[PDB]
Amino acid sequence: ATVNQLVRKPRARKVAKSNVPALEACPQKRGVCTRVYTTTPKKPNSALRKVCRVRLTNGFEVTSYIGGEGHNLQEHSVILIRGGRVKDLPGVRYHTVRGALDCSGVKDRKQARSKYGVKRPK
Amino acid sequence: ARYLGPKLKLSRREGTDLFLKSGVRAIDTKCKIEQAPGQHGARKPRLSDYGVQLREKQKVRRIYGVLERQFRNYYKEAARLKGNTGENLLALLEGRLDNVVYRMGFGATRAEARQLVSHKAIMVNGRVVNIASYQVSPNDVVSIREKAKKQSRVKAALELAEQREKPTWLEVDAGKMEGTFKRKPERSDLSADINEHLIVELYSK
Amino acid sequence: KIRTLQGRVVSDKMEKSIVVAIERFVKHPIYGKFIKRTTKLHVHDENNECGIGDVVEIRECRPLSKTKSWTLVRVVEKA
Amino acid sequence: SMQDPIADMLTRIRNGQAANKAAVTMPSSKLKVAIANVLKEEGFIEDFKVEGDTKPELELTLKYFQGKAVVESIQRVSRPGLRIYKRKDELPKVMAGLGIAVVSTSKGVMTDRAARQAGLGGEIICYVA
Amino acid sequence: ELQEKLIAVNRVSKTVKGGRIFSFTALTVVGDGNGRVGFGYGKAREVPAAIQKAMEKARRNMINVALNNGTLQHPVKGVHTGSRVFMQPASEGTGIIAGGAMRAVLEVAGVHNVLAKAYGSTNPINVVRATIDGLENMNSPAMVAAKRGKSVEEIL
Amino acid sequence: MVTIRLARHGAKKRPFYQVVVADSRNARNGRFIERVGFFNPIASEKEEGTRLDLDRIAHWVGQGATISDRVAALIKEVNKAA
RNA sequence: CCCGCAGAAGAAGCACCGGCUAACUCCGUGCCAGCAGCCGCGGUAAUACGGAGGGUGCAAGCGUUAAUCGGAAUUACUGGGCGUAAAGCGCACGCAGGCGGUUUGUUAAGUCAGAUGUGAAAUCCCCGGGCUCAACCUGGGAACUGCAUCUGAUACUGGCAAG
RNA sequence: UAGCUAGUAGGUGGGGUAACGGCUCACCUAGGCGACGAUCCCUAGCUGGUCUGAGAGGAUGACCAGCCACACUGGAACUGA
Ligand SMILES: [Mg+2]
Ligand SMILES: [Mg+2]
Ligand SMILES: [Mg+2]
Ligand SMILES: [Mg+2]
Ligand SMILES: [Mg+2]
Ligand SMILES: [Mg+2]
Ligand SMILES: [Mg+2]
Ligand SMILES: [Mg+2]
Ligand SMILES: [Mg+2]
Ligand SMILES: [Mg+2]
Ligand SMILES: [Mg+2]
Ligand SMILES: [Mg+2]
Ligand SMILES: [Mg+2]
Ligand SMILES: [Mg+2]
Ligand SMILES: [Mg+2]
Ligand SMILES: [Mg+2]
Ligand SMILES: [Mg+2]
Ligand SMILES: [Mg+2]
Ligand SMILES: [Mg+2]
Ligand SMILES: [Mg+2]
Ligand SMILES: [Mg+2]
Ligand SMILES: [Mg+2]
Ligand SMILES: [Mg+2]
Ligand SMILES: [Mg+2]
Ligand SMILES: [Mg+2]
Ligand SMILES: [Mg+2]
Ligand SMILES: [Mg+2]
Ligand SMILES: [Mg+2]
Repeated sequence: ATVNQLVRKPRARKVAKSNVPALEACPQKRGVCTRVYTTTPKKPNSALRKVCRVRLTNGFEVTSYIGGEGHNLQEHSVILIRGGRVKDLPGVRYHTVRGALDCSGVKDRKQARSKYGVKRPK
Repeated sequence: ARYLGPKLKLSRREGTDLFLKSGVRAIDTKCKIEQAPGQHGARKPRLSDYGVQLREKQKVRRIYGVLERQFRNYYKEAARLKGNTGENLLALLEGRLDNVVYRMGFGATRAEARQLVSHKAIMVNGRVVNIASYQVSPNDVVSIREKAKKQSRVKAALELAEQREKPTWLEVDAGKMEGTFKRKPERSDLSADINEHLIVELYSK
Repeated sequence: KIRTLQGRVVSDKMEKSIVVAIERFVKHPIYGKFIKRTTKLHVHDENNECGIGDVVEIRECRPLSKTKSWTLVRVVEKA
Repeated sequence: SMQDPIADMLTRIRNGQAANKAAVTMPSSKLKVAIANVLKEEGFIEDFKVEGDTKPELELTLKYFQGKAVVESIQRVSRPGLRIYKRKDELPKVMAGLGIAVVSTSKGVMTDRAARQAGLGGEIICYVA
Repeated sequence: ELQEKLIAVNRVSKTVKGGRIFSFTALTVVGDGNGRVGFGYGKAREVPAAIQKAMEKARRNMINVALNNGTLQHPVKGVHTGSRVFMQPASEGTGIIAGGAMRAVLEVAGVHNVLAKAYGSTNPINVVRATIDGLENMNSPAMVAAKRGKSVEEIL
Repeated sequence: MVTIRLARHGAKKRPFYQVVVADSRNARNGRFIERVGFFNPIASEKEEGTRLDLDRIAHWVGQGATISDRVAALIKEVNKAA
């Protein structure tokens, strides 16, 4: 606080870590589903939430939520993951992108289609 | 780049009359002006400060036919200019070429005026100007060219205008179909119901 | 009139040469406190006409060694 | 140790005003007397009186107007831990010109406005509101 | 002519053997638009009653403020429990650039051009407390002249 | 050597040349010693379009600066008009 | 760029609608399926999931992700604190360092004032001008808070000398 | 990361450079740097600027313009203004 103290050793800016460090400041990243399974939520919720452990192009092994009803995923399925946590599952920091490399869009969705990789019906 | 939808709908949502139709037939006869738009119109939740500001902004934007990016730009320019920001913004909106033609009276609606401008019917200082956002300057004569001078719509518009209240800041000749933009209008000359201050605050949060 | 600087002779062992601290009383960029900063300069002095602690005025010149590009002009306060 | 006499004097004045003391006394110095003169001229105190020869004591007679202190606030600024010098264009306006800032200039201790008129800056000793 | 507006209404509870007792608190602020402002804090079992109580309280114990041409007289700070507030006069036409509660009290007071910020806590009740204190603790050139025993021209 | 030449500035299809003295090696729009005018070949009527600072040019020529053909033409034009 | 031809003709989507946050209803499911930026929603009447209608906001775009500053006075120079919220070394001595009662003199390093040189052009801003308008281009200013040197003031701080 | 440095720091004289110079060499002196962070480690082209911000700041250095360095990796010189 004393100016002398500050002069000797000035004030350190608070280096804020990322909440998505596997992306490494990329907006998305490709990875291969090592394993796709369901898991139980955290305390005030009941579900079987779909999640996949993915080996990323840059080495990292993350786990990624898979939104939407039903999915065409299995082992050795190249997918793109994006930033975003599921508050709900402990330790899950990434969503898969529906409607990319090896993930289909959700069936019979008429709203938020852009979010679920679904093409416009006619 | 244009709103392509119901006009009385826009008016109903705002609450006020936005003048989107010619005014031959009264809007209360043309629509349920009392009832708000949609399945759930007959309900009035109490509007937050943000909400109220937004509604007024919508009103002015709908009245003139400006999309959001353009409106924001107008606001920025107004703020930059010296003097009062809201007053400046209103002046800019009035200055718009489509608005000027409407004031003069060659278009029944602002939509009509915009269409004419688009279709190259209007010359500013003897040069066919095509842009609706064209800022007219003080002492600028703006006239209908002869090919559009034969337009029955234009003549109809003139009659309607004669019915309407004439602006002090313009001078228009119906036979010549030419008007001189004498000066940018003052706020006292423009309508008092517009609360430009709300717009300024909203774009200053 | 020539540009010249004053400083205390911090050492005088190396022959024909002295080291001259030129304390400057600068202000700190952010905090605004005035801090004493120092600039040691290897100065050439022929005849070794100087003791330690002596205030001495020096001017800049063509480099005389790897590190030595200043020469003294007059010694003052030989104490 | 006493490390700032001007600061001490200002505090003394403030406490006197708080406690409604009529006068406040302290060891006199030339800078202190000058500051006092500025205050008197500007009208924040009624009077000062230096008294003694070997160790003289400055005694200021404080000013009250409606039961409350005239010197509403009075802070030292250029303190020993952090000296403040301003250029004539950077001279502060205290309370939008209502309060004064005693500034030590090349031509002696004077108020901020006077210094500005002259066209010179200096060490800003203190603000008074 | 005594324009008034309610800043915040908040429901608060006490617990009893039975269960919870809910009640509402209404913070209102009234002012004449010429300097006079007064805030009121009413409490009642239902909201309208609370608001009415607040209005009555506010209407009494208002306070006059030396306002200069629809703006502040000098930069003023204000403190209270946590809500520490800064507010600075600004040129005519800037409008009131001020937070929520703060905006209300200033607006009813009749200041049209200020730059405010609420530092510290922003608890409506405290911030209003701070703002009123700050506004009061602000003298005019007439007042300073009176205090120092000078003319206004000597002070400027 | 030092030369006096046009530097291209403006938009696509709307060139505006700044007349600059500069060491010939330097790139067209790069480093230049002094900017001693401008020339606007698309300038309309009731617009000047050209302005050559003649004293500076004279000084540079004296110092030993070669001149671009276009600049020479411009100088001739300025001289005639003026 | 202008002139002529025909004919509304070839040209509207995306997100959102529990609160923050502008915009609400019905059906389907029934702690499942799913949603989520935060707080949360869903266990048989779901304005929070999915569909529909209606509305709101943007619009040839609209959403999501990443990233930086802002809000964040949340590294507090301007502008924070330390009894109990995180925070006073267990207590002392003490070198470097930081600060230094009072008077006079001198110096002029800090400080202040003025001048000269420089601080490239572009950018930012102001008044103009040119592209039908805008973006964009562009004339002239202003600014470039700096740095260096010289000449002054002695208030204060520093040095030296005496008290 | 607390000690680092023997052409190392300075001198005299030769040699070398377009030019000053431990640039190089022979001898002499034992210096020189370092808590105002030397040395060692990690990271990084620099600036006008850009974004943000009331400001002070923070982040940043794509495009445009100035400077530096490199040209498969590592050395070397020749030619030549
Ligand atoms: Mg549960
Ligand atoms: Mg567009
Ligand atoms: Mg803002
Ligand atoms: Mg030609
Ligand atoms: Mg709402
Ligand atoms: Mg259902
Ligand atoms: Mg949703
Ligand atoms: Mg159910
Ligand atoms: Mg919701
Ligand atoms: Mg839904
Ligand atoms: Mg901050
Ligand atoms: Mg704190
Ligand atoms: Mg505890
Ligand atoms: Mg302890
Ligand atoms: Mg203790
Ligand atoms: Mg002293
Ligand atoms: Mg000392
Ligand atoms: Mg000096
Ligand atoms: Mg123009
Ligand atoms: Mg420049
Ligand atoms: Mg002294
Ligand atoms: Mg030699
Ligand atoms: Mg030789
Ligand atoms: Mg690198
Ligand atoms: Mg800020
Ligand atoms: Mg590149
Ligand atoms: Mg090579
Ligand atoms: Mg050769």
